Order: sequence, then C-alpha cells, then structure tokens
Amino acid sequence: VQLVESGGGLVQPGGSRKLSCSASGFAFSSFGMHWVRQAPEKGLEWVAYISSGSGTIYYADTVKGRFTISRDDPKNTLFLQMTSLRSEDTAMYYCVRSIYYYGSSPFDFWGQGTTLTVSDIVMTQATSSVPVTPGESVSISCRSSKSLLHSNGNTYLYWFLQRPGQSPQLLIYRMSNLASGVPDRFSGSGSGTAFTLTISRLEAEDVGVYYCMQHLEYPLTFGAGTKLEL
Amino acid sequence: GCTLSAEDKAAVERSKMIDRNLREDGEKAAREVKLLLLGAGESGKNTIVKQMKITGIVETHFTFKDLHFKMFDVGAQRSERKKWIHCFEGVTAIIFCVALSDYDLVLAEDEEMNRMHASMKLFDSICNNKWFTDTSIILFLNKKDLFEEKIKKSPLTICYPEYAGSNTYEEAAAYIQCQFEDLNKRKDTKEIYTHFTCSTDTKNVQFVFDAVTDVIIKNNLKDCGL
Amino acid sequence: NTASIAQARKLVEQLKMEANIDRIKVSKAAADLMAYCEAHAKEDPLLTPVPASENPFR
Amino acid sequence: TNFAVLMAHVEVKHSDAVHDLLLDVITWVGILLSLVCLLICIFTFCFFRGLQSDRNTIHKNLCISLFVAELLFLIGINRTDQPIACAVFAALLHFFFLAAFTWMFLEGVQLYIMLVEVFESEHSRRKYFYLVGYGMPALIVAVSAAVDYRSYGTDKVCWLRLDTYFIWSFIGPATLIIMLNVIFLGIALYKMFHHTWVIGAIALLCLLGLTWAFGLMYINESTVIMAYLFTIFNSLQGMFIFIFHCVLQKKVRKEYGKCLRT
Amino acid sequence: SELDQLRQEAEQLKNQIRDARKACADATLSQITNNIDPVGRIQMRTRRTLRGHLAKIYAMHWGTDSRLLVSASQDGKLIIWDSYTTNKVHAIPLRSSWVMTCAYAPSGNYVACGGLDNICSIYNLKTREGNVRVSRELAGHTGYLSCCRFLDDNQIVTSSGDTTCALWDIETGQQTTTFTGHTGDVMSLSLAPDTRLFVSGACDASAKLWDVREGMCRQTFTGHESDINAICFFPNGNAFATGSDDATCRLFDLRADQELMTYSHDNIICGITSVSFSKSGRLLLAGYDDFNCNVWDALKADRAGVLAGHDNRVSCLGVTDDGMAVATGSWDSFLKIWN
Repeated sequence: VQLVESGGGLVQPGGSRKLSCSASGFAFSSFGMHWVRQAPEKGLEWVAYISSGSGTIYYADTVKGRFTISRDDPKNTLFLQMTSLRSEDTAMYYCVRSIYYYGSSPFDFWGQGTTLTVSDIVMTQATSSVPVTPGESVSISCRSSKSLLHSNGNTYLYWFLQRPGQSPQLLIYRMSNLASGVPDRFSGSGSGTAFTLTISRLEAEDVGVYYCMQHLEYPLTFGAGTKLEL
Repeated sequence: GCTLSAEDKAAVERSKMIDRNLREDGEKAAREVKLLLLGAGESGKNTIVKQMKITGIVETHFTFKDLHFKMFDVGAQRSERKKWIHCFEGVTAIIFCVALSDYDLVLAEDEEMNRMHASMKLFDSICNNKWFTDTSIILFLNKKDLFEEKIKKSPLTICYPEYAGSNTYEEAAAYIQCQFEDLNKRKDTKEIYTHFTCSTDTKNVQFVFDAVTDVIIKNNLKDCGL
Repeated sequence: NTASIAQARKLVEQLKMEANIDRIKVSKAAADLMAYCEAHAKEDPLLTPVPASENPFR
Repeated sequence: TNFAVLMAHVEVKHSDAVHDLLLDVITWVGILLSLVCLLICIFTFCFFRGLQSDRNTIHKNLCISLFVAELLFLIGINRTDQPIACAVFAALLHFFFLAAFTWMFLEGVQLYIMLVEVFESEHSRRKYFYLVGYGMPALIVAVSAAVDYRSYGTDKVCWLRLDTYFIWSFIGPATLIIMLNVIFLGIALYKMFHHTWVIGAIALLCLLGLTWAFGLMYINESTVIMAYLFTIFNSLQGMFIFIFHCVLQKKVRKEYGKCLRT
Repeated sequence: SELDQLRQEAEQLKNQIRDARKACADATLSQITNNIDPVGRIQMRTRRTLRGHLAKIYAMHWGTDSRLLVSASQDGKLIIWDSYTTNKVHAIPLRSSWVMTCAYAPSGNYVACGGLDNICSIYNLKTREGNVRVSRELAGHTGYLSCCRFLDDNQIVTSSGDTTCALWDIETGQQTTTFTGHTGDVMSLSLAPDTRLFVSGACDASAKLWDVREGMCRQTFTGHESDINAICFFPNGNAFATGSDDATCRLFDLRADQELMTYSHDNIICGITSVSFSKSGRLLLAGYDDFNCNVWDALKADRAGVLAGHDNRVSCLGVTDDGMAVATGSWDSFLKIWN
C-alpha cells in the first residue's frame, strides 16, 4: 500500500494545474477516493469526493466550476484539475481512500500530500494548546454544531493525529474503534454533541496536533485541532 | 436516496455493480457446450481424448467451428454414483466409449461374464435412469483391427451362445451394434448414435458435433409445437 | 493370512472401546433438552416474534 | 360498419338483400366473443414469472395491442356526428392495427431464429424488437398524417377514406407481412419433414393470421362468401390464439396449475 | 488360536453393546413431554428475497454477528451478503464449480470452500490490499469433500467420501489426525461448542462420534434404513439430529447411544436434504424434496408448520446466532429470509 502524489508547486492566481495520485500495492477499483487540504498554519478542510464506477461526484461550496475530479482505472490513477486560482487557495493536499461496506473503516490510509502556493455543521475545538508530561493521562474534546447520531446507530466522528513533519494517520472511526497499527492505550467516546479522546501513558512521537471530523452529510467539515507539546 | 445516510449510498452502489457483473458472467456461461464422458477402465477413453486433442473430476476444453466444447471426464473417481451424477442433469450429451475386441477376456471368476457384460450393464444403467430421460447418448465403438485379426482365428459364440451367423467381420459388427442399440426403452424421446473409430478418423469429433446440432434442433422444434 | 487377524484385532479394539462407556438414560437427556429450551425460551425471536419497533427486518 | 370495412376496398359495395344485418352482426358478435378470453390471456402472459422468454414477450405485447385496438373499434364506431373529433379515432385505430401487424411479423422472425439459428445469440436482442415493433407503426402513422389529414374520418363510419388512394397505408403492410409469414411457415414445415403435426401448423396459423387475405379479393358482389370468411375468422382471432397457445400446451397448463393456485 | 479368540471376543463385545443399547432405551421423548403445550401455528412469512444466483444453491452459512451470510452455487460463485439491506458485501470466484459445503470463521476473517475436487480451499477476508485472496489449499483426501467447519483461525475439520475424516492445521499444511472406521461414504459432520467433540454420518446407515485431539472414535450409531445426507448438532451438546434418504429425520443422544426420535409423514415420500436447529432448540427445521420446508416441533414430533415458496428442491437452510431469522436456499436460485 503506497499512494504517491505529484503535480504541486507555485502558481499565480488564475492559470490551471492538475494534481495526480499514483497507487501501488492494492486493488485500485474497489475504493472510493477523497481529496483534502491543510492550511499553511491552521487546520484541515474537505475538498472533493469521487466514487466507484464514476457515478457520484461531490464538491464543497467554494470549489464548483473550478475543480474536476476523475479516475483512470487501467493505470490506477486519480486526477484533480484546477483553474482560475486565487491567493485564498494556498495549502497542501492529500489523497485519501475509503471503501464503504458493512464493517469497513474508511479514511484508513493517507498520502504524503503536495504543496500548492498562490501569490451547515461546524466543529468547535476547545483549546489551542495544552502542556503535558511523559507519564500522566490526558484528554481532548470538541463539539459539533448539530447532532451526528443518524437513525441506524451510527455516530459519524473521525479522530486524526498529525506528528511533526509527517502525514495524518487515522486513530478513531465512528467514535469507538481503533484503526490499524495503533496501540490499545488510545481510547475515545462521545455523547450528544460533546466528544472526547483519551490518551494514557504518553510517550515520545506522541506529541503534535489532533483533529476531529464529521461525516453525517456533505460537505465535510473539520475543526481547528488541539496541540500536545512537550 | 433522501432517507439514506451519506455512506449507505456507496453500499447500494457496490451491491448494484456486483449484480451487473454476476449477470454478465452467468449470461456468458450459457453458450459453451457441455459433454459428459464415460467408459469402463482400459476401454480407450485415453485413445478418445488423445485422438481428438482435448484427483476427482478432470475437466477439459477445446474450441472448434466457433463453439467451445467442455468435456467432463469423471473416470478417476471410485465413490458411489448415486451422489455425484445428479449434478450433471443439464448436459447436452453423454459420450460412452467401448471396444469390440474384448469379447472373450474375463474380468472376474465367472468365465461367462466377460468385459462386454459389464459394458452393457453400465449402458443399461445409464439409459434407464431418472436424470437422463431427455439426453442423447453417443456410443463410440473401438478396436476393429484386433477384432478382425482375432475372429479370423477364434469364434464368436464363446460369449454369444445364441448366434447363428457368418464368422466374418461385418456380421459381427452389425450384431454388436444392434445389441448395444436395442436396450433403449423409450425411442419416442431419446436416441442412440454409433460410429466406428479409426486411427486416422479426424472426423472423430464431427460425429459429436452433428449429434449436438440435431439435439438442439429437436429441442427448438418441439418447444414451438410442430 | 494376516489381514483377517488384523481386521479381527481392529474390530476387537473398537468394540472394547465402545463397550466400556458409562451410558446415561434417555429420560435424563430429554429432561436436559426440555430444560434448556424452556430456560432460554424468551430470547428466541422465531417463536414469539419481536414487535416491529425492535424487530430489525419488519 | 362491419369488420370488413377495416380493409375492404370495395368501392361499389352494394346489396339487394339482408346482407348488412348478417355481416355486421357477425362482426359485432365475433368481437364480443373476443375481449373475454384475451383478458385472461394477457393476464397469464404477464404474471407467471417462470415463463419470461422472448416468445412470451412477443405474445404479451401483440395481445395487448390486439385488445386495445379491439376496444377502440368497439367504442369509436358511432362517433361520426362530430366533424372535428373522429379523425383522432381514425389515427389511433390506424396506429394500433399497424402495431398488431408488426408484432406478428416479429413472431415469424422469432420462429426462424429458433429453427435455423440453432444456438443462443451472442447478446440479448430485446431492444431491437421493441424499437422496430413500436417504431415502424409510429413512423408510418407520422408520414401518413404529414401527407394528408382529411383522409381520417369517413361519411358513414369514421376511419380511413376509400374515395382516394390513402387506404394504401393499411393495405400495404397487410401484403408485405403475409408475403413473409408464408415463407416462414414453409421453412418451419420443411424442417418438420427433413430434420425429423398438422395441429401445430394450425396453431401457427392463428398468430400469423393469414386469414386476413380473405379481404383483399372482394372485387364486387358474387363474392359474399369470402367476406363471410373474413368476418368469421378474423373476429375470433383472440379466442383462437387463446386455444392454440394457452390451454393446448401442457407446459402452460402445468405452470398455471403450479403457480396460479399458490 | 489368536484369530478364534479375537472373533469370540468381538462377538461377546458386540452382544454386550447390543444389550446395553436395548436396556438404555426405557422410554422415548414423546412419552415424557405429553404435558408440554404445543407451539401452535407459526405463520412465518417472507421479509427479503436475495437474487442474482443462476444455478442451484448448494451451501449457506451464517456469521457470528447475525448479520452477514455466505452462499455457494454451481456457476462458480461464493457470495457474502448483507441481510438487513439485501446488499452485496463480497463476491468470490472459484476454480472448481462442483462445491457442496461452506464455512465461515467465527472471527469474520476466513471462509472455506470444498466439494468434488478433493481439496479444501481457505480464503482470507480482512486483507489490506483489497481483495479476498487465496491462502491455503489443503490436500490429502481421495474423494469428494462433503462438509468442512472451522475450529479457530488455525484448525479445521474435513470429511469426504473415502470413509475418512481429517483434522488439519492451516499454518503448516500437514494433516494432524486421521479418523477411520467408516464403511460407506461420509456425507457430513457437525462441531460442538467447545471444539472437543464431533459427529459424522456415512452412506452406510450409521453415524459415529469422535474425540478431536486423541484421534479415536468413541461411539457408533445405527438405526436408519438408508444413507444419511445432513447432520447438525444441538447447542447444549447432549443430542444431535440427522437426516436420512428414506423420508425420516432422527434425533440421537451423544450420551445414550440409541435412536431417540423420528420425524416422517405418509404424504412425504421424498428425501431430507438439510436439517437445522434454532437458538432455543424448540424448532426443528427440515428441507425436503417435496419442494417446501417443514418446521417440526423438535420435542414432540406431533405437528409441522410449513414454509412454501420454491419451485424446486430445498438443499440448505440456516439459523442466526441470536435467533432472529431463518434462511432457506433451494434449487430455483432464490434464497429467502423468514422472520
């Protein structure tokens, strides 16, 4: 499993450019794909979503008419096309896979991303920084502007981490479950619009930024993310 | 889907696309021609498969005259036949291979019970079973050369103590052919072909091709009245 | 020969293993079955079906 | 007013007897002998899931067209008083009867593709059947309406008009479809005699209802017998095809007994 | 000398076993539970109907979470369904089309397929690269495989038509225990909810009970007039049920060694292709050749609810872990769910 992205750079407002993602190590055509972006100094925000069979496409609010997503199955490749840019659109981009069937764990693996430079329900994050010590227990919390419990028992909240110089890595999907390659000290829970994540026995390479996300209904919305620094 | 979650839509999409693939596969899996092969041991089944160029079940496939033929050779099994044959009721035809030379050799302690007795018992068991009251049967007859070179020096009545004919090849061949083709109990539905093999018989599968064509016409010319 | 002796020995071993068994009465088994069915009855949906609010197939 | 008006080009249709009563009564009572068995027919050719093939499709579609054209004839005969309303009836009757002919021709083709094209086709061909069957009548009625409009609605019973050569929009196909159904039955009966009885050909006679030819020959009087044949055969076509393709076959009987009573 | 003594000992042991079997059967179940109120009629009805199969259905098995299914057919397909929304979860192609059994691991990780090619193939679900791939092809049998079941992620039980049974380890590939002692072809085996015992039936009017780690057969079971096609196991582990081909289903005990109950009706002169129990053990569910499934009172054998709706023979049926639904798979390509 390897997702290598290319095509970023620095452009002046207007113009056009195409960001490509090359997949290697997995069945390309059973997964749906997303594109997300991160601010040069702040959090994350959803951009676009394409699905299996080129049937459905969703965009966000500030993107229509400008962006075009597509997939080329035989060469196992994903394309985003961008035109008429502005200085508000400088960020860095990530291509994420997800497969929807009963029991699945979407947003499983994230790419490295590429830098691009140019010359409703909302998430509230409680804090911007909390000091820590190697050996005490810590908690973080965020809140959603509307309830996220659907009618089928699902509670669409996703908890993500980002360590320095790295790419994001899944930690919790649907409010209660652990992703792959994560120790069982991590935990999380929630209620009616108040959601909490718990880490016990802190360690090194466990300091950085934390984010929470919803997926009850498009478009997808992030928050500001808290920080544990040591 | 106004009442669907944001993620059940992809579930429905997945299920629909798998249904499309199943339907296409099961539509393309009804155009190849089935055949079920049988014959007693050492009766030339190896010769039959070798001439025409085609453990448990052993399947084999070949392509001729724009048709893909699929022969199920099932001689490697020694289990009871009441269980693994009813899954074979959809086949066009049953190939049955036997040899005319083994008219004397004894396969057991009973000298009267030669190999032909076992072959005809198998034939009678196959014809008069439930799952094949609409199935054409193709009878390959083998080993004519050794048959002539044997009957030049040995009689026939050793296994037929009611025969009253000439001891040359032609009368023996006609007698054996009628003796095989006279066990059918319903000639209003089934039919029994016969063809005499030879080492250069490149027409070894042309006979099967013709029999299958005629079977299909019989079906299409009966399901529409006429 | 030795095939008959081997078959007889195998049959003897099998019958000796089958004979020396502390068998129980069928009435006790039947009582166990009926007790398990009764003491677990109120959890079986396909005997007293679930109201459509909690029944997940409806 | 009788059934023969659909196709009789009898420009000098006259009489000196009780003709009209007998002819028209045969027409009406024959239609009323239909519209009863055809309903149960269209029910069976639409309900039993285990019968769905190409032939069942064609039978069902031609039967529904037959029924709707029958009832449209039974209702819209006596609407000649409205000067600007029975042209609509003429157009609708034209379209429905021509659809019936095209589905019968497709029935013949299907017979061919069973008794010569022995094996299964490479791909399903339902779309072509629907397209041709409901597109030939549509194109023909559209062109006929484009060429002229008055021809719809007559002086006695509103249908196509015999005073000018426009009846050639219904006579034409009535020739070019029988001319091929005869060939198709010839081939099928040829293979019934060479690659391998009479009741089967009689049954195939009621779908490809060749009996319509009993209308094309009514030159003038001293041909009342052939018009009697026209009425007595054609007005019972639905009931005849019911007998020949709903009860006589043991397959449909067994399927109906198994599934309908469930 | 030795042969005569062995024959005499075998005859004496057989006489003792017959005497014990005769003495143990003091009374039948139907004579004891005459005071138990009937379940009445069970007007079960269809809730869903799964489509997409084309040839007959040979096998279906539930999962541990009471939600997903698996089923195998002639066309070459092994399909994992979502019962609630009647959706595909997985589709699996095969190489041998003549399958006769299915297995589905209690951890939701592995499935198994087997049949008329002598090999038991094991498939891994929870992969990473996104396809249910092939891991192990257990070989070592000489006849068609009848049924296979999982013990845990690394232990499996198989039976074929050679009078043999096998306990196998996936990791190494080498057979660990062979069970012999049958005369005719073996058609089925059920597990136990402790993975220490199992029972099999053979095409010789007999069924035997075996220990799982020792390698021996501890019990033998007789009483039928012809071969046994399907067998399953009572959840508490003190009885089991078998289905013959002489129009009679039977309930034995793994501790009393005697024919205990029989189910058969005069109007039924066909075979029993599959038998299953339910969660509480109060219904016996039987698939017949008269094209419809019956629902016997599994403790009085005096009545039967009926499930119809198939145009052909019934070949398999299953019951959920929690007891919520029952599923029937038949020869008409349709698989149905009752609640």
